[PDB]
Amino acid sequence: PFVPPSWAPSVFVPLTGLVLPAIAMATLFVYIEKEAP
Amino acid sequence: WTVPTLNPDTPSPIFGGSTGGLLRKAQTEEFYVITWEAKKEQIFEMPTGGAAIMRQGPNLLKFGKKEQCLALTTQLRNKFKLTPCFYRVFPDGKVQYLHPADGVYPEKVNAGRVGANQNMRRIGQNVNPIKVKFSGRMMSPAEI
Amino acid sequence: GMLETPVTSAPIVATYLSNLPAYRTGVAPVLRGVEIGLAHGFLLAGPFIKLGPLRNVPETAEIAGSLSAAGLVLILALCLSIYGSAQFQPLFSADGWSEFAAGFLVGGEAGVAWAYVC
Amino acid sequence: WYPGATAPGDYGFDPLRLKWFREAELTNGRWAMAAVVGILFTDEVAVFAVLEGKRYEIKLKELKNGRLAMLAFLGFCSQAAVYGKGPIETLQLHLADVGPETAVTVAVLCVLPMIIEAT
Amino acid sequence: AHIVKIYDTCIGCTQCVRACPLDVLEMVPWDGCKASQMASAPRTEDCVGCKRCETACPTDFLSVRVYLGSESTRSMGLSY
Amino acid sequence: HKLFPKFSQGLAQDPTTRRIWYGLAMAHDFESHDGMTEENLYQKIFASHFGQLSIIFLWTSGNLFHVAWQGNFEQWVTDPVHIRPIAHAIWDPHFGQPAVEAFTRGGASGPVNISTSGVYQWWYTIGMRTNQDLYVGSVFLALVSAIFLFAGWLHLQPNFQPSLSWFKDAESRLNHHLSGLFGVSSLAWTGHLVHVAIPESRGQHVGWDNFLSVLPHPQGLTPFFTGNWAAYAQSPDTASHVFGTAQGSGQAILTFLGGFHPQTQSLWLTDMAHHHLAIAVIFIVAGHMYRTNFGIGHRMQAILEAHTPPSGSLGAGHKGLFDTVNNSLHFQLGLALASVGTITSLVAQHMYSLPPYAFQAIDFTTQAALYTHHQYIAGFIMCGAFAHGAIFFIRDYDPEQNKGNVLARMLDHKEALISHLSWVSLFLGFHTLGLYVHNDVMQAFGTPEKQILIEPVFAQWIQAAHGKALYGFDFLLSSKTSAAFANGQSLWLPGWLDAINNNQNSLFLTIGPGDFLVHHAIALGLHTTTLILVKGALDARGSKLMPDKKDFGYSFPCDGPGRGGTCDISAYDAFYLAVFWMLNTIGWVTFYWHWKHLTLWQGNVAQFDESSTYLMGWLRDYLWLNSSQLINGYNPFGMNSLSVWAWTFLFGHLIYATGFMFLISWRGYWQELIETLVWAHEKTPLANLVYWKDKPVALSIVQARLVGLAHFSVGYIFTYAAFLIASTSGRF
Ligand code: CLA
Ligand code: CLA
Ligand code: CLA
Ligand code: CLA
Ligand code: CLA
Ligand code: CLA
Ligand code: CLA
Ligand SMILES: CC1=C(/C=C/C(C)=C/C=C/C(C)=C/C=C/C=C(C)/C=C/C=C(C)/C=C/C2=C(C)CCCC2(C)C)C(C)(C)CCC1
Ligand code: SF4
Repeated sequence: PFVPPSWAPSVFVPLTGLVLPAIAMATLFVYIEKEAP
Repeated sequence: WTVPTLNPDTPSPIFGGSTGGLLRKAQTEEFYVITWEAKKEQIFEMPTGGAAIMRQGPNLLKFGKKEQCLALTTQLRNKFKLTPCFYRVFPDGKVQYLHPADGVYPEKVNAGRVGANQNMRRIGQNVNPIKVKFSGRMMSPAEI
Repeated sequence: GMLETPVTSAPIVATYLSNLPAYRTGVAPVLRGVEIGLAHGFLLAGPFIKLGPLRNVPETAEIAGSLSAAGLVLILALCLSIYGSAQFQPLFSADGWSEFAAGFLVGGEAGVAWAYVC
Repeated sequence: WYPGATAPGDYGFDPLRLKWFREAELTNGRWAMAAVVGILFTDEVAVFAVLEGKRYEIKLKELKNGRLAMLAFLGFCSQAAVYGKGPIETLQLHLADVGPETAVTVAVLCVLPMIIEAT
Repeated sequence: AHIVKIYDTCIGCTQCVRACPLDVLEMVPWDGCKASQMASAPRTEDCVGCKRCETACPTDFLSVRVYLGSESTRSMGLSY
Repeated sequence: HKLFPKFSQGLAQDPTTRRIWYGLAMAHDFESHDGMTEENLYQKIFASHFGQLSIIFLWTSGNLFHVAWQGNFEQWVTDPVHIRPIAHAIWDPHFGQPAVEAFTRGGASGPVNISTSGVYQWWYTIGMRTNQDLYVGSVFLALVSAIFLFAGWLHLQPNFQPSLSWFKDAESRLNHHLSGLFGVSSLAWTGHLVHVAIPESRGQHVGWDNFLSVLPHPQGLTPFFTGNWAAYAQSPDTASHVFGTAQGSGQAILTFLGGFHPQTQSLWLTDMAHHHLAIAVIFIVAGHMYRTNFGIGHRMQAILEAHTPPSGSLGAGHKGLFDTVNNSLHFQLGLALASVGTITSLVAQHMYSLPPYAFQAIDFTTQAALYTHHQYIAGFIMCGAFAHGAIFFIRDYDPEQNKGNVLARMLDHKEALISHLSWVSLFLGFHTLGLYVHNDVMQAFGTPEKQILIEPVFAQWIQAAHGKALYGFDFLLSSKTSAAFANGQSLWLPGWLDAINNNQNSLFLTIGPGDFLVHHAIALGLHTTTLILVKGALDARGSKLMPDKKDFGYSFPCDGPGRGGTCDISAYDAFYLAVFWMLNTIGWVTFYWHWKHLTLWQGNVAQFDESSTYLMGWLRDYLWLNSSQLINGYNPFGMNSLSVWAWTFLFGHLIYATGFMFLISWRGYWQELIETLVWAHEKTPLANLVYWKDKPVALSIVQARLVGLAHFSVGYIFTYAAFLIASTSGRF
């Protein structure tokens, strides 16, 4: 019970290619530009 | 000698307007205002680029950083034998006089100045960087 | 002093800049966003259709170009939102810029959908 | 929410570290309750934008049923994408007589309430 | 701010003071040298770290030293 | 001000874009954070080490999973001579149908990459036969990675943070790491070899189902407890053994044969078992040396205080070195990097020549890729060893604790050291370049019989001492009437002699005047890189141009234009200048390796022996000739499977060239350009409604050197990787 299905690159490659870089760069940008109290 | 005051209603030198003047730093953070009194009408060189005519009497320019006012001070002091003073102005309106902060120019000794940042030893008499490891920050051995 | 040029100090230039929707000073940030989005999505739908990778297949070039235009409008709205989250901590406020970014999202998707409905 | 747990329909569960988040929890819960009712009872642009804009420009049982329905909708999507059957068919195969992840996840989860106590 | 230090090998030649483009240094009364003058750095918050003072100092080794430190808007020489 | 970075408020009060880069760059330099003590230093380093372990095991589990799902391992093991090893499948929606057809090679459904990492050979030799086995291994190593990441998080917790005494305990750590981490791990790998990897090569499956009911030897443990240990060497594998099957097999589990298995052209599993067993016993015995809490044992400070010679020829000797190795992490890190870099060179040099894995050295692209991969890794690690040694001199070195010892006396004769390194570098450079230019003038003027061809008689003497009967010296292993020959002749020499007298492998290749000239160029590169690195380490405290260099730290830009100007005066900048010589030197050794092996693999070693003696022969017959199918990877007639390597070849040339921009042009030009950009943005209407939060400035001097060296190095690596993989795979 190990083999991931036949549709798996079509989701996982654009996920870590586009969605997680967008979320990660937005999150790191908001963390960089945050003011200290 | 007493600390002089900035007159904002001082006429400026004759100048057609450069692209190298003030920016949003003058509106948000600070800008500096230089003031001198001339003996005659005479052309000088603007530190931001270009030529300008100083008036006969009180003059007034405003610059972004401090080195621009030092460059114009050195020019007006070594070329025209003038005595300028430039201030620090904030968008609040707070006006901070300096140079000459004692009233006497810093290139000659004046009684009353307190010596700051004077290590009373040679540079070879500093400690090793092992002796200043694990303080609250990066330190150089010449700081102590 | 500042340099004088017809380009920076013309009255027709001043009236045109005061009439563009980023300047009116009294209209809502939602309205500014939807007008700017209706402009920019409608112009952005074009080159994806005409030069995209599916440009030579009939009936699907316009669909793929408008879909990529909608994706780029979504990316731009995310950029506006994170710019507001970084910059502000009526248009130049946190709530106002969030309203403006949501208006840009809505107006940009409407502009792409109207550039298709063509 | 566990025996011995401490705080940082609230129960003190915040492992990742507010009012916008509470409102988002309430609206994800409401739409998930409507979606779970629709999936159990299973077997336009500008007006929606105006209603959403009016909603944006504007009590324990609601978020209790909301969290239960969010877990239910995750259940529908998960055991539909894995089993390939509907909820009634998966329930019928469950009754009357990803596995490593489920087992690993449960044990790991338990190791987890234990670990917090340790630290 | 940059760390500017003056050491007791100073001979009060005033060369560093007339080399600084920022008015950071000044001459104070002293008794350690024949000139009865010593340099001092009371305004290191405006120091950019150009090291014209170090270039101007005649002593071997230097009597003025500039240790580049944490940057601000004044020490980076920004006009914007 | 701003929050990032949390470890430095001096950087957090920076209003520019310098803050982001310097927060990225000073993040893992824990000795210079705010409020850092020594216990906190060691604890965060311990947690980071756990993080490194978790990333390595996740990397290995990912390699296993992607092979097990998208490769052809079970099909490769049936005929590993004619089938190419698949790395992972390709999903690129930017492709076209010719590219999908081109990267769909076989036997695969869609587009694949063909692996050049040797993992199929390694996994097949250690006993993998099926995909499920690789799935179980991937799940196991992912669970191990999760355990190490959790253990880093756990040992950060305040009920689990170790004290400073636990980190500064050297005798316990050497006893546990020698006896357990080396010895017991090597013993357990011997157990894996004997129990699994040898019967899998005999054709018998020994998995977890039956490893308790299958005998490793037909008399188990009775020779081991009788002392009759030679009963495990009886009946070895025959010289007609088909690997992985039962035809031509034996019963032995621990032989000592020498040379190679005849089919696979690789080391014997029984010899590797015996090898790991012997070194396991030696490391377990060596792990009982130092004094823990049991009375017996050696005391390292006592050993160091004792080894001071008479007559004061080393002064105080090794006095006070224990408190300077123990208290400094940069000394320990430099020692570790020097050892691991030399061992990585050892791995590459011994794995091309003595290939361990079945059907390695018939996969020529795997041979070239693994050699070049560990040689460049070794070069970077050696440069880091010298870098952290210079950091040791600046930060950790106390001179009063070392008054008179070996470390102070090196600083005393640093000028003699740098002078004699300068001499050997100049000598090797003048005469190596002069001989190559001389032979080029001879080859240009049509007279090859005038060119200076010195014969490598010393290394040929050494090969004759090793048992190679080509050069006719005939002594010590090449003469049949020798004591060493006659004593080793009964047991391990008959395989070693056949393997060293075979001229169809990399075991002690035939050498000539080209090999002479290139080994001299290699010595030039080594001595020169050592010159820059030793000069940067020993002039790190200061020089006559700057006596107080220790007061500025390790990586400062310069000391200004005074005193004639002082550019690249820092020890970091000496490292920076030496990375170029590292890349040059490894480029020389891998050009040499690759061209001598391409001429071995094609069949005409005469081509290398003739053209290797002149640099036009280099440029014509290696670089111009072997890049004919590379640059034809795509063309206006079509494309094929080498188009990714042609694109990556041009990609590396581009990154190299972009690095030259940061290397040549310096800061103030770009600062003036950015100031005009700031003016333009603040004056442009309807774009000055958008304003930066961080003030844009040009990159600093040190950052510029780092970014230029980074682009330079990445382009260097990608260009030679694309050329080597594409030439070897396209022509074989
Ligand atoms: C860590 C080593 C590693 C590397 C370099 C790769 C590389 C790849 N994977 Mg694989 N993956 C791995 C481990 C790895 N994998 C493991 C151990 C599993 C089993 C859980 C998978 C399950 C998997 C699937 C189902 C698929 C891929 C696919 C791919 C390809 C496309 C990238 C992608 O979207 O994957 C996504 C990556 C994952 C799903 C696993 C990552 C999970 C770990 C815990 C994340 C680690 C993050 C890392 C430490 C830091 C990165 C973030 C940081 C830089 C900010 C690429 C060749 C796709 C493919 O085959 O294309 C043809 C694809 O469909 N991977
Ligand atoms: C690594 C991740 C990644 C992935 C999976 C893709 C995938 C794609 N790119 Mg590529 N691209 C990438 C990175 C990636 N890109 C990068 C880093 C660059 C710069 C070097 C490019 C530069 C580039 C260009 C110039 C073009 C593409 C195009 C494409 C499309 C291929 C052409 C086609 O036949 O589709 C058919 C295309 C469609 C059916 C329409 C595409 C619209 C998508 C599906 C919208 C996605 C919806 C989503 C909500 C958008 C926001 C996502 C965001 C929140 C993360 C395909 C979707 C082409 C394209 O965009 O086609 C229009 C194209 O012209 N790419
Ligand atoms: C038009 C340009 C273009 C683009 C955008 C792509 C995109 C891709 N190629 Mg394709 N390809 C192209 C042209 C392109 N290709 C060309 C011209 C060729 C030669 C013919 C190929 C030949 C080719 C092959 C042989 C393969 C690909 C593969 C891929 C996919 C990699 C998936 C991935 O791992 O994403 C994530 C990207 C990475 C992991 C690499 C980026 C590394 C980062 C930037 C390092 C720095 C990290 C740093 C910390 C920043 C982190 C950011 C943080 C915020 C998260 C991706 C979709 C691979 C594939 O299909 O796998 C599924 C694959 O095997 N391509
Ligand atoms: C720094 C970057 C780097 C990278 C990316 C590589 C990459 C590689 N190395 Mg190289 N290597 C490197 C540096 C590097 N190396 C250095 C610095 C050295 C000198 C130390 C080596 C020495 C070396 C050797 C000798 C070999 C490789 C091999 C390889 C290849 C196989 C992948 C692998 O290593 O499996 C991942 C490995 C592991 C996850 C660990 C293996 C198991 C360890 C050794 C022992 C486990 C003990 C166990 C846990 C104890 C249980 C006890 C019991 C009682 C319970 C891969 C190309 C192999 C190869 O070339 O194959 C074709 C190979 O044989 N490397
Ligand atoms: C006997 C029990 C024991 C064991 C097994 C370990 C094991 C370890 N400790 Mg140690 N430790 C111990 C007792 C032990 N420790 C004690 C008693 C103390 C207190 C005195 C410590 C104090 C301590 C500290 C402070 C640290 C460690 C660390 C480590 C890790 C070293 C890094 C590493 O993984 O490389 C493994 C090394 C090898 C596998 C040997 C390499 C041999 C050569 C170079 C490679 C060539 C072999 C072979 C040819 C390669 C084949 C390649 C393959 C792909 C084919 C390792 C897991 C470090 C760590 O990482 O923490 C997380 C660390 O910082 N320990
Ligand atoms: C055992 C391994 C090891 C460990 C634990 C350390 C630890 C340390 N090193 Mg050392 N060092 C090592 C090996 C190690 N190093 C090696 C192998 C080298 C040679 C490269 C060095 C050379 C070196 C230098 C010159 C310096 C250090 C410094 C440091 C300290 C701070 C690290 C930091 O903050 O930089 C953060 C790390 C970065 C910002 C990395 C930037 C990325 C680099 C440039 C590579 C970019 C290539 C890119 C990834 C490729 C992408 C390709 C694309 C197509 C995808 C820390 C004590 C510094 C120090 O002590 O200051 C006083 C320092 O100046 N190290
Ligand atoms: C082909 C390019 C090239 C060459 C030939 C050299 C040569 C040298 N480098 Mg340099 N270097 C280079 C590129 C090069 N480097 C690059 C790209 C970098 C990165 C910045 C460096 C950084 C660097 C550092 C940090 C160091 C060197 C050092 C050296 C010298 C080492 C000792 C030696 O072998 O000298 C042998 C002499 C030669 C190779 C010069 C040839 C002499 C000619 C042929 C004699 C005159 C011929 C003819 C009459 C000329 C007439 C012309 C007429 C107009 C006058 C050597 C002169 C080291 C050094 O200077 O030690 C003393 C040193 O420490 N280099
Ligand atoms: C800077 C510095 C540093 C570093 C250093 C380094 C980096 C080094 C390296 C080093 C090295 C890297 C070395 C090497 C060595 C080697 C050797 C020493 C070898 C030897 C060998 C032998 C002896 C062998 C022999 C033999 C043969 C040849 C054959 C037969 C067999 C036999 C075995 C007999 C430190 C940290 C300390 C700190 C201080 C500073
Ligand atoms: S560095 Fe520039 S500013 Fe600082 S003292 Fe020397 S001259 Fe004056």
